[PDB]
Amino acid sequence: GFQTFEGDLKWHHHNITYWIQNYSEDLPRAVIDDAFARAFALWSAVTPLTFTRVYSRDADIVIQFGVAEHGDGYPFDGKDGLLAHAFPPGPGIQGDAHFDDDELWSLGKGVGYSLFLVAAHEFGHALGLDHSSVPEALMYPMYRFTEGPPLHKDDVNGIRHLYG
Ligand SMILES: CC(C)ON(CC(=O)NO)S(=O)(=O)c1ccc(-c2ccccc2)cc1
Ligand SMILES: [Ca+2]
Ligand SMILES: [Ca+2]
Ligand SMILES: [Ca+2]
Ligand SMILES: [Zn+2]
Ligand SMILES: [Zn+2]
Repeated sequence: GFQTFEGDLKWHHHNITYWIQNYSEDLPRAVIDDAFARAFALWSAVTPLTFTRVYSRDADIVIQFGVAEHGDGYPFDGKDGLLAHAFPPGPGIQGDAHFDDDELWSLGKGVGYSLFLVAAHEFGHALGLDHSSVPEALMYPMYRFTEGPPLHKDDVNGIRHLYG
């Protein structure tokens, strides 16, 4: 099921930093900060990594909301289709996570895509996980809203392969 990028790219330090460069107007700023914090929390529990929010361009994981072509040669596409993308660990753009703000970001059952759930998937990519072929798993490449615990055995096995 689980996959890794073709060098098995991974962080080589334990104290990962992240910077929320900008915000969507879809949700209050404090709701967005907490959504991202909760998504890191899923991953910190199961690895030796910690995640510390910083306010610097030197952060490992830089998080941005953007539309269409937005500075990395991999353009977004308006509403629906692509929701977000992230790059495997390494310097600069690597490890960064981008969210399509042409999408409607929400939490809970209803309109839009759960920022928490999408961020959890994207942060998986930013730690080194590729897509899983196990349909029950967070890294399986289909968004489904759920209230249940996001991590699957396959996700934890994968992240253990990289940091365990
Ligand atoms: C299918 C793939 C070509 O496209 N994705 C880009 C990507 O890989 N982002 O990581 S996506 O934006 O549509 C997408 C699809 C599913 C999810 C996802 C899956 C499970 C839970 C939450 C989100 C996130 C983005
Ligand atoms: Ca980075
Ligand atoms: Ca889109
Ligand atoms: Ca939006
Ligand atoms: Zn991008
Ligand atoms: Zn993905």
